[PDB]
Amino acid sequence: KVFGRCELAAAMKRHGLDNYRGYSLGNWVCAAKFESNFNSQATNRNTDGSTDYGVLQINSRWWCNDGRTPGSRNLCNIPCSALLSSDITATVNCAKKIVSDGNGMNAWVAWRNRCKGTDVQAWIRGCRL
Repeated sequence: KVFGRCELAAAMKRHGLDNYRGYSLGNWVCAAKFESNFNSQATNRNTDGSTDYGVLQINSRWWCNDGRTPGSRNLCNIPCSALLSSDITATVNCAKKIVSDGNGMNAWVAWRNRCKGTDVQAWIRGCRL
């Protein structure tokens, strides 16, 4: 599913992500834009052989099981394919865990490089929330 900016904003809000761990909605939406272009079906393999899945590109090395990442941890207890669904629930639940992890949203390299320190509020502007 390729989400609309405001559509995703609203779903993420409904799923309790706004201000989750201090990160306003705009951050979440900004990261999803740059991680996957709002496409829930997005996948990207990495050099270590792991793969990133979904709108927030959660990694198969620690977070989800994909059957082909040796030494995977499956911290979120789910198969990676669950992260590609049009329903953002599994993505949201897993993201909550990751962000609570210690480095916050720095966990997401596009966030750190492209969102952090910017006027992220631009990302939910005009939306009806």
